[PDB]
Amino acid sequence: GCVEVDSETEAVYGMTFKILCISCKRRSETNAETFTEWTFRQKGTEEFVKILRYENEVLQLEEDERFEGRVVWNGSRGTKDLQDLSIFITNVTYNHSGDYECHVYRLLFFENYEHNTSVVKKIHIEVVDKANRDMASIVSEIMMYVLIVVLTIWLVAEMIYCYKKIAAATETA
Amino acid sequence: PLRRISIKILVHSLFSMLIMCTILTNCIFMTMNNPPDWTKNVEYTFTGIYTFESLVKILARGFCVGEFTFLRDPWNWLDFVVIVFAYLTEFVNLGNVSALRTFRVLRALKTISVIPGLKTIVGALIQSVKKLSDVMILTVFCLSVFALIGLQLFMGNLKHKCFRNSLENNETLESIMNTLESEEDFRKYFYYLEGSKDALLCGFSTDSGQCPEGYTCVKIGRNPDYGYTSFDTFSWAFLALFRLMTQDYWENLYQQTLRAAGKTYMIFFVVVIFLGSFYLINLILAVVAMAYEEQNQANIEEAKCSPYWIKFKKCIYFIVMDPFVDLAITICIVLNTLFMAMEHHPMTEEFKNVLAIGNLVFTGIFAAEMVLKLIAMDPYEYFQVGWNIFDSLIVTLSLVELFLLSVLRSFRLLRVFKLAKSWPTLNMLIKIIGNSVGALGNLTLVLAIIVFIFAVVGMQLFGKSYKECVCKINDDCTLPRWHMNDFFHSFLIVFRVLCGEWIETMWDCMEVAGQAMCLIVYMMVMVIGNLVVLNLFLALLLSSFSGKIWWNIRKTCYKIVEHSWFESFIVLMILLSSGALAFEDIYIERKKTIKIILEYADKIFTYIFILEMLLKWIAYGYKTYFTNAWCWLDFLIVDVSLVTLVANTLGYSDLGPIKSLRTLRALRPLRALSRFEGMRVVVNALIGAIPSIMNVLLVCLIFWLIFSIMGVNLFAGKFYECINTTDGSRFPASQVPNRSECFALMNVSQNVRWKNLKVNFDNVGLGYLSLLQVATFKGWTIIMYAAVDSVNVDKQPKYEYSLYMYIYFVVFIIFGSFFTLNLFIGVIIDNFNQQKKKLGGQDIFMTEEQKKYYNAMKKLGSKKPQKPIPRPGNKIQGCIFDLVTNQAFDISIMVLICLNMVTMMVEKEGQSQHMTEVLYWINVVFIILFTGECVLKLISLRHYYFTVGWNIFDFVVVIISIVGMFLADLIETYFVSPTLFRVIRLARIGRILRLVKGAKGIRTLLFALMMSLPALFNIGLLLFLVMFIYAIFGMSNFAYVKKEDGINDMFNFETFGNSMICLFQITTSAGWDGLLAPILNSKPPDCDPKKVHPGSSVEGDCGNPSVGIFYFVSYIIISFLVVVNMYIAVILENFSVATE
Amino acid sequence: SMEVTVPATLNVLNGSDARLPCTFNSCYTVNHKQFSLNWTYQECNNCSEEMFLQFRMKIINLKLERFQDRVEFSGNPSKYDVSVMLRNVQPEDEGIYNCYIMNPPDRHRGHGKIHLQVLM
Ligand SMILES: CNC(=O)c1cccc(Nc2nccc(N3CC(Oc4ccc(F)cc4C)C3)n2)c1
Ligand SMILES: *[C@@H]1O[C@H](CO)[C@@H](O[C@@H]2O[C@H](CO)[C@@H](O)[C@H](O)[C@H]2NC(C)=O)[C@H](O)[C@H]1NC(C)=O
Ligand SMILES: *[C@@H]1O[C@H](CO)[C@@H](O[C@@H]2O[C@H](CO)[C@@H](O)[C@H](O)[C@H]2NC(C)=O)[C@H](O)[C@H]1NC(C)=O
Ligand SMILES: *[C@@H]1O[C@H](CO)[C@@H](O)[C@H](O)[C@H]1NC(C)=O
Ligand SMILES: *[C@@H]1O[C@H](CO)[C@@H](O)[C@H](O)[C@H]1NC(C)=O
Ligand SMILES: *[C@@H]1O[C@H](CO)[C@@H](O)[C@H](O)[C@H]1NC(C)=O
Ligand SMILES: *[C@@H]1O[C@H](CO)[C@@H](O)[C@H](O)[C@H]1NC(C)=O
Ligand SMILES: *[C@@H]1O[C@H](CO)[C@@H](O)[C@H](O)[C@H]1NC(C)=O
Ligand SMILES: *[C@@H]1O[C@H](CO)[C@@H](O)[C@H](O)[C@H]1NC(C)=O
Repeated sequence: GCVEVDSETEAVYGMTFKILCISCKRRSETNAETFTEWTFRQKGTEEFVKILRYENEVLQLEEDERFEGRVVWNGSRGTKDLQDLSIFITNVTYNHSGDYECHVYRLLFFENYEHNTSVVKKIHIEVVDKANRDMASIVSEIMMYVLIVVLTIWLVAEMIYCYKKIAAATETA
Repeated sequence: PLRRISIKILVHSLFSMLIMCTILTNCIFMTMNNPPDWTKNVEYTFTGIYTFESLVKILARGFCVGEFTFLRDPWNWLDFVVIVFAYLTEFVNLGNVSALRTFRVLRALKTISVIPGLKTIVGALIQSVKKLSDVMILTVFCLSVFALIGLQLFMGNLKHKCFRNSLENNETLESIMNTLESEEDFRKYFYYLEGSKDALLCGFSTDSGQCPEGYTCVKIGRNPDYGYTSFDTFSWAFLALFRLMTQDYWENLYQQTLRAAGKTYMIFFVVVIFLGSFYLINLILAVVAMAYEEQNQANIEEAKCSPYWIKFKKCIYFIVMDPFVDLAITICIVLNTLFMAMEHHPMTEEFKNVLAIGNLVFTGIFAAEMVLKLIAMDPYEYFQVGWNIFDSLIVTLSLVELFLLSVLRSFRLLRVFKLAKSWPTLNMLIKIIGNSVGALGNLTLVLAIIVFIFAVVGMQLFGKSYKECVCKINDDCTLPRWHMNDFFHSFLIVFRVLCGEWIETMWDCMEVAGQAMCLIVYMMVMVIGNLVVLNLFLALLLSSFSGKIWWNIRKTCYKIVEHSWFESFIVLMILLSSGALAFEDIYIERKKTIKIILEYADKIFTYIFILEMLLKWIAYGYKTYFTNAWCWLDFLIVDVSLVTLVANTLGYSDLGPIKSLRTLRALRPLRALSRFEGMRVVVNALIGAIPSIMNVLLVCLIFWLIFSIMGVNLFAGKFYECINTTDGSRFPASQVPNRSECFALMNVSQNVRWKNLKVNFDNVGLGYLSLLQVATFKGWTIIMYAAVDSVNVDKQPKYEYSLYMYIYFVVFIIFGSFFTLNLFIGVIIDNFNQQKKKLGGQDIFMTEEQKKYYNAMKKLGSKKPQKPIPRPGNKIQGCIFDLVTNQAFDISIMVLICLNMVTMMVEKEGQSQHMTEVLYWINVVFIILFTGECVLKLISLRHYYFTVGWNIFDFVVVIISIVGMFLADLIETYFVSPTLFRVIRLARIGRILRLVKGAKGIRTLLFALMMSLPALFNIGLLLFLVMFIYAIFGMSNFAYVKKEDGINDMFNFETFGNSMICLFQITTSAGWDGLLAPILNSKPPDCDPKKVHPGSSVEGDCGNPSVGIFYFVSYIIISFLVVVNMYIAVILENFSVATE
Repeated sequence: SMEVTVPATLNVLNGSDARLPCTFNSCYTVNHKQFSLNWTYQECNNCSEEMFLQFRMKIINLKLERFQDRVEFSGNPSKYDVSVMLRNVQPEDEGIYNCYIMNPPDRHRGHGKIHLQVLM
């Protein structure tokens, strides 16, 4: 089923980038009618501008020139119960750096009950020039190497110790 | 002179069989359920014969002495009360005419006294109940203790219902609840998950969940299952715990309680199952077995052209070739059965005529052998042989079909029983089936009489109400599948209650015809019927049973490998590498940090294990390495690990077999079998028993092959129906009568679909699966329903059109499940006893440490009375000493303990505040008087109070009760935690657990449990390792499968918690059909092969039927063998502690 | 027939209050829309029936002139009770009182009949 996974927080210049916003229902059997809207403010500004509004099946992009012709939908297709609102940036620029907001305007459907929910997922990405490897990844790699080498050194130490002891044992006879 | 003729006609087999035949006709008449008008005179002549026999024995016995020697007989009381009731019904009668009509069923109990031997059989049953007494007291005590536990924990949790949020008309919850009563308006305000009778349970905890958006959880309304499933009152808690102890639909209580309260109560259900259900059932079995076996031992020990014709005959006898043609006929029988087994529903006409010519050729061969052997064996000397007369019956029943139905064609299979004289295990099966109607024919007859009595009693009592209005238990206002309106359906219900399926029918029967009467009837059925079935089972079982620096390098490697430091390091790395698999679930694209850490610890672990393997090589030598099963296992696992490592690090390898071998990481826990001696010894026991397992499983495969070929002939392709996919309801069969019409319906509207059952008898493989479901009793009803609805191959099923294939399933259960699992258990206990006699007479599930603890613990069975205590010198202290020591004092203390038990019992959900506070204060005064007797016992025995375990337990429970009340105080003062409040209040049941101190019969069986705890811990280690491996396999494969039935957001294989919960459910075979049902589907529109699954890259929500069937069948079988292991452990330890 | 419990004869003093007690029993749980109760009076055995009280989603008292305002409902039907009260009974109240109960889903219709006699 759905798993709410957070978006990546570093786009690299001139390349592509997919901004995850996955907002799934508490019960997957319910049938909703969801559409989404995205708001975005550049780094160094205090506002929020609507950029694109996904609907039943069509994605309508606003007149913002920063995203003109370089964003395509990447969420659920043909569902009308979207449950996954992630847009794709093609040819990332240095202007795609700021705080995004993923508005999820869900409308669930029950027996005689039509609920109006609204989930706002906020994603902050920062455009860069070269992809920096994760600090967790690099420390885990160096610690794997340290673990391998230290266990090998402990092994060889115990090996040579028992070797000298059994050598003394066979010299005794 | 009238007494003379009276007694002379009394003592007569003619008179005896007259009475037997009239009561048999009366039993056939009792099943009418709506007798015609003319049967009044028939019942009149029945009661006339009864009165005539009664007055005959009166004339022969009493003769004006007051029928003294007559009524000194206990069996004539029955016929006396029967004629009393008959003449009362004939004369002025009560208004409860049907309630006295059901009293004439005792005429079927007259059979027990009329038929020989049945009096002795029921005498033996009554003698065995007198031994079951104490385990019945113990199971009452355990179900009451666990019912108080479940009450404290889940009081009112089952009332949770996801209620609306936006109530218009400015209404409130109470303003709704007072005004809404029909289920449709209940559904318009609560959740009601689209096809359920009850509303969806919700939860306040974070894991239980999960009210949908726009719905908040609140406990308002009735409990689920008409109100009968709850822990609200102590009586409902006791009923739900008896349901857990008999494991009747206990999986639904499991799922409901977990959904309402929280998944963390998996611990409560684990404890309840693995102690109450298993241990108490096996204690019932052990005491029944001991009683019956001592009965049997005491019983047996207290007992003890003519010359051309002759030339033709000699030539034929010479050509029969004694060493060869019998083997030719045996291989012909095997070929004929394996030729009948290749039949399926979709068959080409070529395959059809192939099978036709094949079976006609085979029956021709068998008829030829028949006629040759009759002419060679003289016909008199020929029929001298029972096997040959059976062959004659079979060949006649076969030739009756060549040029002249299905079941008659399904009788060639009995030929495969001819393999018996060559197959010793099949001979044992034949011997069991023959003893069932031989030495135990009277016990089987008593069982049949009991089932008939209960069937007709249930019918007479409840079949009126069922028709009065089913509209309580059914919305179409038609009879349910399991009712009691007919004798056949009432007998089906009684049979289903002989199996463990009483609760689902008890709910409906309660709703229609009163809780008190339905509880009495069903509990009598359960207790008496299961007692007699267990007696028959145990009877059959027991009756059948009885410089050369290279050498220095090798030595250093040897010391390194066998050092305890290195061994503990390897076990630690095994545990780490195993637990590192639990984190790889569908939520692994979150927590990317721990994802990376595990991805590198993977390489670390495989490096460590490669170094371990190379050290073991250099230390042992390839010879002793590759001649070690454990070393071979470790070597195979590290080989798979190394292949995956090199492939992924080399790249160009994420294709097919590589990603299919990555799944074999779930076998990494298997490296702990070699390390943990507790698991190693149980694996050795299973391995030693596996050959006899294979023999008996071969016999069972051949028997179930007979039954599955029969089932394929009966229901091959008849389970197809075209349900309406919106609600999933078969079409009325008046419109849409067959497949060609449903396809026109599917062209007209889109929501219809001609669908199969996915576990059916379409071929012998699916037949084996369906027989496994019917024999485990988990999933059998959905098969039986479509079977008895079957009409033809491409015909829409009609409701109970067959209705007598229920007989096919009854016969299969009785023979296959009952007899073959009897053979299973018997041969497995026999094998374990042979193994135990081989092992010097030692227990085969305990290591050396465990054997030492076992002996030091079995010493606690001391019979020596200790020195009581030295009395003090002080006068007042000596007075207090006798006051504490007096038996009146201790029995008064036990009486106060029972009164405390009752104080906790009268608690319930929804009580008034006055009731709550008076209960508070009664508990407080109980605690204060318990503490008072404790402290006065102390100031009497200051130094020697603590030298006794039960006195230590008394002090511990006093302390924990005091801290429980003080912690309630501190909670009301400082904290808010209802869950912790309940779990702390749980401590007062310690005072109740002190009842065991006086009841020696309960103390001995509890000591048996403590004796069996070590072996049970070893088997639990092995079972938990198997469950872990299967849980990782589940998380890898069966995550992302559809959530169809039995797999839901609460229970699934999505994460390690969910997967281990479903696996603990399945360990008791419960609901494995439901769990396997969404895995078995593929091939849209059963699923979607390319689904997006947001948050992950894996697509498709279909399961692989092959790996699903293998997974679930193998887990069923391995869990069966390990619970058989536990059952052997508890039986043997109870035998030991009972003898001493 | 439906299980309806009433006194076959009810003897009441002129001027006293007469509770006409009847018991109706059927399986299931009563439904307000579903449960309907009707009471009729007759001056004599062969005499035309006059409906004087009904239950149809609530009590309807027809206020027949022959009873003035002396009729009251006196029963909780959910309890299977449908009794009525005739206050300050008069000699002309003598006659036959019929209770008819039709309860869905029960198809059958219950009928209780009371002969009310007025003392002197
Ligand atoms: C009422 N008869 C049954 O239910 C039955 C008879 C024969 C075979 C099975 N099939 C099977 N396959 C795997 C494991 C397993 N387990 C569960 C325990 O067995 C039971 C059942 C019911 C009970 F009250 C107490 C125990 C110990 C051990 N059972 C089931
Ligand atoms: C399958 O069942 C559904 C209901 O479970 C049927 O849908 C109903 O159709 C009728 C007429 O088309 C409508 O008046 C109802 O309002 C519908 N009810 C619902 C709940 O949708 C459907 O017609 C059935 N399929 C067929 C082929 O009859
Ligand atoms: C399956 O059932 C249909 C429904 O009756 C049968 O239809 C036949 O052909 C038309 C279809 O409406 C009917 O007017 C005929 O009366 C039907 N024949 C008979 C003998 O009743 C059809 O024969 C059935 N069997 C199939 C299709 O094999
Ligand atoms: C990006 O931003 C800069 C300054 O904010 C602006 O000059 C430039 O036109 C923007 N890019 C596009 C494509 O409009
Ligand atoms: C996102 O859009 C790109 C097109 O720019 C496409 O290649 C990719 O498959 C899409 N991903 C999803 C998940 O829809
Ligand atoms: C991005 O666009 C620029 C011009 O706008 C172009 O030079 C460059 O090649 C593009 N890069 C990619 C990856 O499309
Ligand atoms: C509520 O639903 C309406 C349409 O029914 C929609 O226009 C509006 O945006 C929704 N608001 C929220 C907060 O969901
Ligand atoms: C509740 O609503 C009703 C009508 O919707 C209104 O008459 C009443 O005043 C309300 N009560 C309160 C306490 O607001
Ligand atoms: C429905 O009938 C038409 C003929 O009118 C046929 O072409 C089509 O394949 C049919 N479809 C189904 C689903 O039966």
